Amino acid sequence: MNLPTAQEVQGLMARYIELVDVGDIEAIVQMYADDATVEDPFGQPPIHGREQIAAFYRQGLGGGKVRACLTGPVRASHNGCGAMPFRVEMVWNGQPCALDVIDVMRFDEHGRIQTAQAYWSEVNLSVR
Amino acid sequence: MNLPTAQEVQGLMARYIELVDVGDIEAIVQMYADDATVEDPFGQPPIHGREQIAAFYRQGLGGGKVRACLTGPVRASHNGCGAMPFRVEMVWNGQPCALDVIDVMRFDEHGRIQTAQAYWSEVNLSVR
Repeated sequence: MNLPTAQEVQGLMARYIELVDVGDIEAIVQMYADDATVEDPFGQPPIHGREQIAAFYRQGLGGGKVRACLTGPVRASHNGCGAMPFRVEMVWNGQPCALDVIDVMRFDEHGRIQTAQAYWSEVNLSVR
Repeated sequence: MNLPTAQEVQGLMARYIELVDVGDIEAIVQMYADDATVEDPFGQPPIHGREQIAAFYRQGLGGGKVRACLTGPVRASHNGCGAMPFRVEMVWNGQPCALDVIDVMRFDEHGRIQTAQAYWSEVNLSVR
């Protein structure tokens, strides 16, 4: 793939959510370029590179029971970027929780994620 | 106000949508700092400053019948930023249209919008 088209960004972002939802860590890491950054939550310092990104996703998804689903359409650009709204379900002390998130991503000229920025704060959490 | 808190970002972003929805242009322009930028759609060159921003909103809302509403919660940060999903209804040739959008905004230390980035592409449009 080259720089993704708006159509392709929709596909890729949607794919990312599918991989979070099944909790496939190596497949998630494979979406990222070599030396990609992740800011999650946006406002924290970026993590760098596929090893740090893998560790991050292990700390998040290595329970195996997280679920994630789009809660509206991917909004894509013509310059290989997009933003999407989703909800993550997690169990955080035998208590179900939900977190509402918006990811902004920028893709490189090979279709890998170059930057990911996950917008959310503690009030987007619902312990329920 | 100072740099907005996550709570305050929610309020401000929500307010912005309310002002779009009633089509109040001077109130929208007053939310922006002096020398704020707007990228709408993200991928296009930024417009600069309160006069260009006013002209932009006039070209968008000076029919008076556009409507806008959040389609999920504002996701806020602890560094005066947030992102929100919304839908804009417009009539574009006597034909109702809807556009799905995600705005990312960064606020300054006075609570004014410093940058606004509106993520959307033509496939987020529905002529219906």
